[PDB]
Amino acid sequence: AKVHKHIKANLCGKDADTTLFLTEGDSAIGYLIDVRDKELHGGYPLRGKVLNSWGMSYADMLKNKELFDICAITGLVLGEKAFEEKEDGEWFTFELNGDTIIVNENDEVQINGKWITVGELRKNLMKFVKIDSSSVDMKKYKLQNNVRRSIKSSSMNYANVAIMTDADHDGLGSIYPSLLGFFSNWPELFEQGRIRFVKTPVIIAQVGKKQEWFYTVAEYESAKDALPKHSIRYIKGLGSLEKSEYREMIQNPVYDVVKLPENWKELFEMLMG
Amino acid sequence: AKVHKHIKANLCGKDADTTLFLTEGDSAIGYLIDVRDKELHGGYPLRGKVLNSWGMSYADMLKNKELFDICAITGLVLGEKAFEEKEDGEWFTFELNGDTIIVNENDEVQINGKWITVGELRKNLMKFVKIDSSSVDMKKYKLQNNVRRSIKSSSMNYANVAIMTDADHDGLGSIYPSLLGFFSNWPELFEQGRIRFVKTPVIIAQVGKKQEWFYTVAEYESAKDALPKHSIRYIKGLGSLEKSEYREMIQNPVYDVVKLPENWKELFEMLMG
Amino acid sequence: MQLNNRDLKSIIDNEALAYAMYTVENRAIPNMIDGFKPVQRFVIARALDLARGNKDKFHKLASIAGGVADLGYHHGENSAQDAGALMANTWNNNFPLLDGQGNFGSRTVQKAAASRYIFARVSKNFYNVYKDTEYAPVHQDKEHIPPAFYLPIIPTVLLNGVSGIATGYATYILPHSVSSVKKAVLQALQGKKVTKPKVEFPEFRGEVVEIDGQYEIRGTYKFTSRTQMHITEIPYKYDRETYVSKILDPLENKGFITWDDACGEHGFGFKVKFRKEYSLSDNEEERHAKIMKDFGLIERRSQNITVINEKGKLQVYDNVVDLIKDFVEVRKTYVQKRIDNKIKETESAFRLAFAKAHFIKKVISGEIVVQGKTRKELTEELSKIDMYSSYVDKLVGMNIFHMTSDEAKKLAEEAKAKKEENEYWKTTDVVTEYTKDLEEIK
Amino acid sequence: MQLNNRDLKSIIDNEALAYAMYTVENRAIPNMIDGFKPVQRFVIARALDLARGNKDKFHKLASIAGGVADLGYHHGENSAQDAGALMANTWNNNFPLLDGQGNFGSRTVQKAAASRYIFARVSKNFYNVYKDTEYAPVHQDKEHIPPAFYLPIIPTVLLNGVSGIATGYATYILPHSVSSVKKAVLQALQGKKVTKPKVEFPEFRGEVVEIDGQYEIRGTYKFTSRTQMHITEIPYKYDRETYVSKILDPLENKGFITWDDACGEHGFGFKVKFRKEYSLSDNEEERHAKIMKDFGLIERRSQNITVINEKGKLQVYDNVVDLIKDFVEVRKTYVQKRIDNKIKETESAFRLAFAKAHFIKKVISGEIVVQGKTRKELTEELSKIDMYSSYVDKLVGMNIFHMTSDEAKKLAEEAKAKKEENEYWKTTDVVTEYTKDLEEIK
Repeated sequence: AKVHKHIKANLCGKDADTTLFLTEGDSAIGYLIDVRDKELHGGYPLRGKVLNSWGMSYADMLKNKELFDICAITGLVLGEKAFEEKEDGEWFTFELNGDTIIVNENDEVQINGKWITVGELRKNLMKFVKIDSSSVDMKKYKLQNNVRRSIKSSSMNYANVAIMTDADHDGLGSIYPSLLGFFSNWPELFEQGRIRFVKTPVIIAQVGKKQEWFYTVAEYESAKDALPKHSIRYIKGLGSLEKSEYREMIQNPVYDVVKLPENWKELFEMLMG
Repeated sequence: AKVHKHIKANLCGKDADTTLFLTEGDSAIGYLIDVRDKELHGGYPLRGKVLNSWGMSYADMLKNKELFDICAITGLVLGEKAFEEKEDGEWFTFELNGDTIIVNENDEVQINGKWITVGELRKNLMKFVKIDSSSVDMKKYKLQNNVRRSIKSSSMNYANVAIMTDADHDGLGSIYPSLLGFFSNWPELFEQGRIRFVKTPVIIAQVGKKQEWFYTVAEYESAKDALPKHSIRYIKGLGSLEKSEYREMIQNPVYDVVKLPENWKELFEMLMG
Repeated sequence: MQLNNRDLKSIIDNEALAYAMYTVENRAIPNMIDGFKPVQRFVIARALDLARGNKDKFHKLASIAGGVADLGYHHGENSAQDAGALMANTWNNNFPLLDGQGNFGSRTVQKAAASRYIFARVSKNFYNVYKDTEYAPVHQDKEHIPPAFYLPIIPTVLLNGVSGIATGYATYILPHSVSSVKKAVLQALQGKKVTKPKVEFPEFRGEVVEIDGQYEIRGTYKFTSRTQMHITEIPYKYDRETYVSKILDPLENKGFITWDDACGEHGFGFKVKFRKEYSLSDNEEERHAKIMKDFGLIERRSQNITVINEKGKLQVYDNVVDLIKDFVEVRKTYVQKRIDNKIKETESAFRLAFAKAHFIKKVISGEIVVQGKTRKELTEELSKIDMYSSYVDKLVGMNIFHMTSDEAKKLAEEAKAKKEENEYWKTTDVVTEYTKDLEEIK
Repeated sequence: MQLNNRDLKSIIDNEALAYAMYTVENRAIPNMIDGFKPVQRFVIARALDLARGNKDKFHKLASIAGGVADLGYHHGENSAQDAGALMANTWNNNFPLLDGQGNFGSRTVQKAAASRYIFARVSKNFYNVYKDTEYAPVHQDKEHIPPAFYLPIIPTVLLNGVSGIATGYATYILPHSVSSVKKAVLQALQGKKVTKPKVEFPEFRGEVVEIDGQYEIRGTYKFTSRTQMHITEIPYKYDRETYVSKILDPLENKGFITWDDACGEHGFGFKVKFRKEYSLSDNEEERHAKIMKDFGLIERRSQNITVINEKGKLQVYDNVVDLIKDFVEVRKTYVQKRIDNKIKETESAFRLAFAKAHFIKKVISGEIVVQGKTRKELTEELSKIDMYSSYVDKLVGMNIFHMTSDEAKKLAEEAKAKKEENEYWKTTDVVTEYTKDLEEIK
């Protein structure tokens, strides 16, 4: 059904990219409604602490309003795959930005933030090196964030989920690892590069007209010397960035895509399990 | 039975006067253990807001631990007269400190903080003027705090109840009138003057060696000019007096002895009723 | 053992008259002179306190709300937190007195972020309007460090708009535009017929009309097609959550419309598609009236101007004109206080400066031989002079570089300039000094 | 659109160890050098900040607790309130670092009053012991305004006594007497055999004996008759309520005794009546042992000395002797730092004072004619001299009265005294300047 706090992208479930945001607190949505592209920038506030889903059964996850909303908002149906892979029998390799990329003929490749089919790329007259399937590096292939793995049909209405929380302890011992357990019910999401985390800057300088975004404290000390008359602003939370700064963090984000390894099911017990 | 927070005077229920204190909070009575006379300075802390007792049933009057303790501490039987008046047929008048005092032959008179029987006083050769019972001023007689009205026998173990609370809103919209509602179950107490309120100083000067105790703000402004190099200390609570000052407040106290007029049952409905 | 006879009458009586005193101090009604609720005044005083060192430094709202207890506030930091958040944001205030950094909300979502993430400071609006702070009356309760009320140039209570509910009284003042309020006060200063200030909500692109004494808050709408409509502005009291849930949700449930969300940086916005079930009359006016009714695009608000005057007594004003006429009357004497006080300071400053300039003229040529003496002897040898006597401590306690030629001339000019300044304050009145000050606000 | 590949390993290991750093920031283990838990350190820093202006002004403990949020404290204000209450009172500390006014409790009742009623200030003990605050290491986290640890003369951690429970570690240091700790530190400074400090609980009139490595806290009792006993003291961890409930309540229920409450200003006290049911042995030592056993007058405590050293690493000390040795070894470096910085400051001050005195001497006789010139010209003609090289702004900015004879003599004497002080700092070492400072504490 219709969800109230479901500021919704126009191209939701229209065979187009989406960037649905899961921001903590309804206040952080304050900019989002004003800084969306109105096409693919869906959002859903969530205030509180999401319950651990690793000991509580599938049929009762619809009971929780926050948990039910995410499935309703994303169109996910519990117990079934979120996508459907299209089979293939070809493999190719190419160099992109000085890095070797392993791709398949039915995969999607992202260039300059835009995803292009491999069939269209091969018509652009740039070098593809065909390799045998037995020589394909599965570990390297599954760790590429510029490659999308042969999606045929999808039940998703929202293509991607962009988790975005704070940096302080309201972000550390909080929502951030909790939804990853909830999203672990579809392991295909993380390998597909769909569950994403937006990196909120921690320290921002005030040099001249523009500003410099320092995502870690380590990046600050190493670059403090080369900062002419820098002013420091500790962003210990989402509700500390001005409207213009939040707009830049949305239109030109730095994404922390989470990829689940073969060890994935063990760690969810070591924390929160 | 024995009450835990019942630091108890030695002469409790020994046909002697007592000064049982009802101080708010177990912290504020921390001095009291150290500044008692060990003979008549019983005390009982109570933290919270005493439930309204006007219109309140007797069934859960004894169920409430704070309310049941007061009856147990005082040895009172609910629904029964605390005292037993000794009958008399004589009346006398005399001057004390420039004030005419109406007393009975069986009454007790307080001089210099000590209560003496009228029969013993009449042997001390001070002038007593006998008057007829019809010419006795009942209103003036009942309003005298230096006269005790012919007690024959008492079921009380603690003679007096000296209520002591803070001066700020932690007492105003609090315990201050609430216990008077409970103690109203024995109207003979207030006319006798057993229920007392110890006046906590509000502003204390720091002139020279000693200090000046100003119980009201109005008294402060009227005497501020005659204060040589006064230092002000807003005592907005019991937990703001040093150990020495609390000792003076106990050994040499001033009591707001509340008295119960014919309007008394009407006001208990106007507030808290 | 002073046993008193206070009776029960005063016990109940003193239980009251202090709860009322506990309520008279926390009355939600805004003071007429400054426009501050009691919770609002302490935040401003705390924000001013933190800004003494660095005026443009932003302080955490938790620090601002956490310092009001020291100033005298009783209701904790939770109440002072909301007042700080509602001051800084420009969506709620036409004339924001606090410049805020962080998430203070918007029209779409009126919830501010957590107070420990957002920052606040006193804005440039405050210093432009809230003048003569040193002459503000001292609060009757000595614990209340903030004054009884600040002394703004214009009646701020009419600018940001105030709403509140108290025991037996309610206050609701529509936010009036800053430009019109400044014009109204200037006319009241000269005693002219004061025009009714125009009500203008902050960040409002809609239409406001005054009908029969009621202010009808009208939103604007434009049609994109015969069955497609695009709302461009909506009444003030709706946010995106209340508008969609209360209005758009049931109509979508009723099946009349299939609305589309178009809220963006340019305020509100809603693209609505009309179904066949909904009936649209061919008359333009009837469609205009019907649309503004079911969609809740028209709102009627009635002002209830209850404000506390300069004497602490609750007052009810029939219209904003009477408040402004009374406001300038109260503000005039405080300007007269400035005129009287500035005369004393300038006169005192001139004599100190004129005598200070005369140390040089005596020293440089031949007169005062500081060159070898006793310090106590030096003061006595010049304290005999009547002009030098009154400021002997300052006049000697002076820098060495005052003895050079260029600084000597600068001292003489400064003393001469002070006389012109002192004469300027002597030959000026409230009208001149309240119109000159009523020219820097924007 | 920078898409990263942080996997789940890095995300989970950054979610973890973040809680580890957060709990390391606030760890109940007291720092060895200063003896402060992090909450206590923040409270002390806030109290110093408040008392910067007026040293003897008492501040409300609510203000102290609310100010720690600005300094960097994360766990709210209740912990700061508790730390201030436990640090101010004299019943819990031999060396209270916060002089307190109000109800901070006593041995009979250990509950302090509400923080909004009680006042606190830094005591003369803190200024007597906690020296060289300016040289304390800066905290690694720039948000933590208070330094990493203060630099007390003596190991305060041994004085007031610290107890705390951490994840995997437990700290329990018995309060040692100030005089014995001072003697031990003096012996460790000179490298002598350090005597084990004597443990002495505050306001304790009982007996403490060291048996087989365990400290037996023994109370004192005296018999008033054959069946009447008067307890004079009880073990430290009892207050009146818990001692009564856990000892005299069940024995009264058992019918052995009918105790009488006699606690007053002179610490604790209990008059106890012995019934016929209770059996008392005729032998003195057997009766004494039985009384100390059943009444709980003998308590055994073991010290778990786990403290954070100067490098932020948790350290366990077998005995207080090694802790004192390490503390003196660390404090020697900071004393040397003070020596070096004082040498530099005294050299600079002497140079400035000599320049001032010589400028005055040149002025008074015939040399430097300030009597008519240009300010920048005067600066150039008196800065061309190599000795007045970088002191032109202070040297020209002197006062007029300095040109008198008495002030000239005062300046010359001050310069000579500064030379003597610089020589004294140059010709002194850690041992001398530490033994001198270890002579003012009491």
